[PDB]
Amino acid sequence: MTSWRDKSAKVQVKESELPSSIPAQTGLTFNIWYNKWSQGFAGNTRFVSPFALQPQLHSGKTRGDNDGQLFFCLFFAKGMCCLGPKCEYLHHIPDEEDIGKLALRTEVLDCFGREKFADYREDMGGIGSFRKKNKTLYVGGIDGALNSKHLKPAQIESRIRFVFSRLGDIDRIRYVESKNCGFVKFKYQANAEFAKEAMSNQTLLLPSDKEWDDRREGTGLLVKWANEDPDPAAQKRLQEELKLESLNMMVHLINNNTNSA
Amino acid sequence: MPRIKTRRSKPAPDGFEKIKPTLTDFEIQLRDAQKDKSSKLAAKSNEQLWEIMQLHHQRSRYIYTLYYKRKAISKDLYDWLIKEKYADKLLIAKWRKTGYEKLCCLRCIQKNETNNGSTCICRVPRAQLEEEARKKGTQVSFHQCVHCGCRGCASTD
Amino acid sequence: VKVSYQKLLKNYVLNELHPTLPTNHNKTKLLKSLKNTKYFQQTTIDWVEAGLQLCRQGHNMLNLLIHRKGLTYLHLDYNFNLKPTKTLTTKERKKSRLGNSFHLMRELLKMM
Amino acid sequence: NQPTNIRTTVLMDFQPDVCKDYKQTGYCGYGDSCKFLHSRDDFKTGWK
Amino acid sequence: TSHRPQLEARSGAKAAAYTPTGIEHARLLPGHTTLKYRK
Amino acid sequence: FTKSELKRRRKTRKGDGPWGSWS
Amino acid sequence: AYTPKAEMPPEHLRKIINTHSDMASKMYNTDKKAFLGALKYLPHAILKLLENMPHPWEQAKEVKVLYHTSGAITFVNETPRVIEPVYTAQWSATWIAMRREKRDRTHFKRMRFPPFDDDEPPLSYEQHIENIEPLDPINLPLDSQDDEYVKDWLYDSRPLEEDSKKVN
Amino acid sequence: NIEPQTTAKCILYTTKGNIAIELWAKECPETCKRFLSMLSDGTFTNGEFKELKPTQWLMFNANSTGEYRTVAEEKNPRIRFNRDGLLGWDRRRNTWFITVLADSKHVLNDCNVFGKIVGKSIYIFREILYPAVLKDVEITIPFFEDIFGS
Amino acid sequence: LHGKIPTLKISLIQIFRAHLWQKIHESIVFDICQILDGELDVLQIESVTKETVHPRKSYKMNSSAADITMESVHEWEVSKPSLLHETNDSFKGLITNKMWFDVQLRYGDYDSHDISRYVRAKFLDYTTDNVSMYPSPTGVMIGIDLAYNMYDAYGNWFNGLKPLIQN
Amino acid sequence: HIIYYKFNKNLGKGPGCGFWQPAWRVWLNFLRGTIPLLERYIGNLITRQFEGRSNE
RNA sequence: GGAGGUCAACAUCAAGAACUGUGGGCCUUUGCCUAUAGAACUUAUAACGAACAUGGUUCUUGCCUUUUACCAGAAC
RNA sequence: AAUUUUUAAGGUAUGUAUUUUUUUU
Ligand SMILES: [Mg+2]
Ligand SMILES: [Zn+2]
Ligand SMILES: [Zn+2]
Ligand SMILES: [Zn+2]
Ligand SMILES: [Zn+2]
Ligand SMILES: [Zn+2]
Repeated sequence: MTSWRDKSAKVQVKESELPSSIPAQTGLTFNIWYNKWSQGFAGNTRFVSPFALQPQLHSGKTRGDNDGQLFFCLFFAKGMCCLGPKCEYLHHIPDEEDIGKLALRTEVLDCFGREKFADYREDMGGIGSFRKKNKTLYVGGIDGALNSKHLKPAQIESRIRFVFSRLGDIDRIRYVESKNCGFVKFKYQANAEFAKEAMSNQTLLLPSDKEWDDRREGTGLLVKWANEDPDPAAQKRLQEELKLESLNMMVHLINNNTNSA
Repeated sequence: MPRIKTRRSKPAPDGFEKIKPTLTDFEIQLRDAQKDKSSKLAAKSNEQLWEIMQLHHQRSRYIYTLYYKRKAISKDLYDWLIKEKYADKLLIAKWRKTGYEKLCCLRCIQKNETNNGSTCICRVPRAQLEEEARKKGTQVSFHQCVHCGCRGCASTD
Repeated sequence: VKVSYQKLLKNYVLNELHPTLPTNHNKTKLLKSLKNTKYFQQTTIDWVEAGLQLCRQGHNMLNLLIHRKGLTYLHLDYNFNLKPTKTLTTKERKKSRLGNSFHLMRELLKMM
Repeated sequence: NQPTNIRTTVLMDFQPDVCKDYKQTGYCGYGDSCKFLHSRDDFKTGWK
Repeated sequence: TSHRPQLEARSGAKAAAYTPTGIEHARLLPGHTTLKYRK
Repeated sequence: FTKSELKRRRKTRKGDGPWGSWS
Repeated sequence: AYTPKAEMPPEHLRKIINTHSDMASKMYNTDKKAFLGALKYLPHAILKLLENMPHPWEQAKEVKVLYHTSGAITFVNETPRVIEPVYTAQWSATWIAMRREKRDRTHFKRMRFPPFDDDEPPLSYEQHIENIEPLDPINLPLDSQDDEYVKDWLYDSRPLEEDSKKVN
Repeated sequence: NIEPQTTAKCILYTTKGNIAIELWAKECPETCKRFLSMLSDGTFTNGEFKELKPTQWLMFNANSTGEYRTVAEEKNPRIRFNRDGLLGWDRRRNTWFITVLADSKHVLNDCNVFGKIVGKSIYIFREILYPAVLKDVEITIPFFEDIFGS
Repeated sequence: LHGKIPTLKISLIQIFRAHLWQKIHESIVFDICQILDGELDVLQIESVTKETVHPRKSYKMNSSAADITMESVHEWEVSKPSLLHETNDSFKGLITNKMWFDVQLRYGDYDSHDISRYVRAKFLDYTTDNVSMYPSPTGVMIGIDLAYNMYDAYGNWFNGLKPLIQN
Repeated sequence: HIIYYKFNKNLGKGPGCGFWQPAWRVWLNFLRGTIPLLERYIGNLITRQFEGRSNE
């Protein structure tokens, strides 16, 4: 409101600035068809995203609102959108008022209007399945934070809790020390997807702490969909949270029958 | 016939010198409209073309007004401006018709090409679209003709 | 030359002797059906410009087919000579065997 | 009398005809019949 | 031991298309387009 | 609607006709 | 219905075609399939292009084209027509120009083939060729008086276009 | 390979040797009337060769002809850097750009390319491989003699 | 090779194997370098220094670059360019400091031409071309037909050079 | 041959020529009949390139 | 309303020297006889084109390690 | 009294693995 409502989002990046196509010299010759560097061996293509957003600062009103297009600008989510007020998609972090209108179609396709696929993907990649509603996100490659290491999970946890916080709701967050993986569950489906695109290939710490200026260089961090929680602790809870939701969904379903008569 | 000064072409009639610089200011713009900036976005790529279609529209109105409004050029010179393709004859012929005076293009009135029905919403008066939007109170959704960039050819607006 | 006059006569006679007698209902032509759609649009232009344009067109077509097939070691120069850039293993060799459609087409563009 | 005005692009012949079995092994099955070179070269003091 | 050859139906149930993939053979080009009836 | 209403109304568009932007 | 096709600005085509020069973007995925799909028709575009060549008494012909809006191919859509006797006169007349100019100058140089090197990308029309004024064609002196009838309209591209009596 | 044609010729007499020059008048006439005029105006004479940029270019004669102002930019794609020793024009006021062996394409479209060196006297320029000075400037073949000394 | 003709291709790949073309070129350059290096006193030569040659220069037939470069104790009175065996020489035309030698090999055919015409045609061709980088506009182009065991040189000669390069 | 020895009669062996109408026609006709070849060939090559070859 | 359009659709263009419509008569409308109206375009040293290409199948051949690519005559 | 020129393929295999940021007990 005070942040998003009045403003029309400032253009994140000038047209001139946006990275060019043709990633540089992975291979001996460029392939015009598949845009890739053909002959030779790649040495990990992945890099840290030179761009990221400012959830409060860039968000604003746009032409998608007047149209009232449901779907969100993803190039906004990457903070890379060059259209800004002339973009035809919504710029902001999802709220429950906009989610409610999407709530019809959020099963077959994500918040950005990208159709889901049935089987997921080997490594749990970009978009999930329309078979399962997965609210749980996985973070990996904490080396995106780079070499600078933090004294305990407190630094990590709080940082992750801070960064993902702005991107929507949070049901819970668990970092693991033994394995460098932090599981994040937003309250809502749509929010989990918006965080995935926004936070992938990113760095960490504060704006100006330690090696931040050379931060751009590293491997970058994974943000992937997450497997079911195997421990019977949450496996009871996931199933218990399942049933209690199911009971809520019997009543409304006998209510529109109670309406039907 | 040809734009080029090929020896076959006839030297310009009398009144051409007075309007010659005014046309060239369109010409040197067009040379810069086609220079091929590299633009990644598909929404930008057609926005470049929208500069040509406009500069083509704007150069013909200039020749249209002089002769068919201000009557400021001879009919010899005008007939010579159509050969040399400084003006699009079939476009101007719509400008003389009733209802079509402010038209974009000959593509915007194509009945055939468009999927259902015809005639870009680009030809529909703003006064109306506001009203069918009024039923929904949504302040329409229309901005630019995908062929052109037009907003309201229809001659009321 | 007298041989030339004989050869030309031979061709002349073999045309006169077997005719062909065209196809009523052929009245449907490629371009006439092609201009009907949204996608093709019409204008004038100078001849040499259309020649240059078609050269660029052709070169892009053949590069996209070649690279599509996965052959980046074969290089089309701008005069439509298809040159290998490198020594090829047999698998390279068998995939880059390349038919008469591609080559005939390319030679035809070379004349143009 | 090759025509006066022509440029012919050199097209490199990159394929060597070296017989790959006789280059590696030093034995070729085909013998004196082999359609290829038989020339036998070896690398450059790689080993320590 | 050829044993059981190959059934047509499995080749007739393939999802290429009604026709083949759309390859145009040189012997399927229209020829002898008209029939001839007996008295 | 009325002719006067339209004639007055149009000049609102930024740039003459017809590429002039409404709003 | 059926309104005829709408002629356009050549500038539009030019921008299309030189835009599609460089494509590495994802936006071109359906404009590359159009390039491949267009390869089937290319040998016809070569036909129509090459049967409309200028002829020597022409400095330039301006011919209609029919282009794919993705810039995938460009067909020359005219067909040439000629009055048979007028055409024979033109070719015969140049003929005499050829013999007179062959006997005229002592050294006759001939163009090197190919004219342009393999690595030089084909030069654009609007930059290179468009600005220059054209060199004169062959014509023939043709006589001051005898030929007064034909001499005016002889070497025109289409010798008589606007004559109500002389031609359809 | 394909250069439109050399319509202007102005010989430079330096200390290190006599540098011939051929020019394209028609393709960039604005740059010509800055170049030749200052040779007629003599403001180039006694110029130190200033800044070499290895693999890039060498510079001299910095002062500006008109009102210490710029020049209308013009280019032709037929004229590119495929060679060493193309006379060139920097964005900064009235500055020659003399392309060294490395003849890069990136400084292209940073400059207005202007003229060549005659194939015979290119060797004298390669002697740069105590700056040179310009004693005397003769113009062998003028092109546009109107407005020149008039 | 003007055809396909595989048997000829195979014989000709035997005759040149283990980079014999390059080794002939390096071999002639080296012996010319020693012979010039022995005349430092007589011909008034400051230094004879053979350059660093691109690995492919030997068999690249479009462009060339000098191999051995020269420099004079003082200065040199050079002639017009002429053939190795021609006699009348007026040394008063040009004056230089550096000389260069190209050693250009060639493998001839039945239609090939005599070597002299090839050596002069390439000399004018390269030295007037903009692709080839030569140190100074005077030099000698030494050709050899490998197939015919024939040689010539078309250079700019100064007093004392022809009676060497002949011998 | 026919065009030369009618053209070059009384003058020269030289390169001067430029009566190109017969050859131009000959090539245009060759084109007239190789359009259906290249359309069938290239049609097959591309319809196989996108859609793969038949299994049967 | 006329003159036009390198505009479009539809119909037609190798047959007893070769087209249709109509009235009447025999048959009982096909078909036969008779009277009559109208026949644009293409045809006799034969044809829409004062022009001239390619492919397929089957025969007879020519090159000849086999297929492609080909030699050159015929019929369809 | 007049022929006629060239490119591919049957020869140097083929197959498997290999550059990855640590899915909650
Ligand atoms: Mg076999
Ligand atoms: Zn956006
Ligand atoms: Zn329009
Ligand atoms: Zn429109
Ligand atoms: Zn409009
Ligand atoms: Zn062997």
